[PDB]
Amino acid sequence: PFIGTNINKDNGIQIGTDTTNQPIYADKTYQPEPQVGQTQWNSEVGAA
Amino acid sequence: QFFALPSTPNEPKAVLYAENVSIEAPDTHLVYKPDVAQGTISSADLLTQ
Repeated sequence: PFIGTNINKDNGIQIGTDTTNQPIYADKTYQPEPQVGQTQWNSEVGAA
Repeated sequence: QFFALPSTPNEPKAVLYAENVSIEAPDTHLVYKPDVAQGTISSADLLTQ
């Protein structure tokens, strides 16, 4: 259910970024949540 | 207003209309408005609401 743009091998997928830009990744323990999905019914994203 | 299919755009298949309907909602407190800057009722997000 979760979608993020970049994925590297160090921490998997990111979940956001800070202001002075750097990829703020996901914790292996409690991220990504099982419940985070889409608030829009459309836009099944893919290929980018 | 007049539409058609991409196979035959020469001859119109489907048509439709346009309406100045005074849309209101006396009973919706409108949870989940998505982000629009300031504009009209046009974004792919604002179509959900």
